[PDB]
Amino acid sequence: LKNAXEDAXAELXKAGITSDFYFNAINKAKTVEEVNALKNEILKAHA
Repeated sequence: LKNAXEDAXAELXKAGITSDFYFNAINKAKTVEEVNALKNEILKAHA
């Protein structure tokens, strides 16, 4: 059910990101909207 953590996790694993700020933002993100926003932004930026 709550896969939006491991999705945003594995995707940023695949994208090759290891930046502490975005990791903190992603894991601190309590709402999935933030997760989608952060992930889609940085993923598109590192696609």
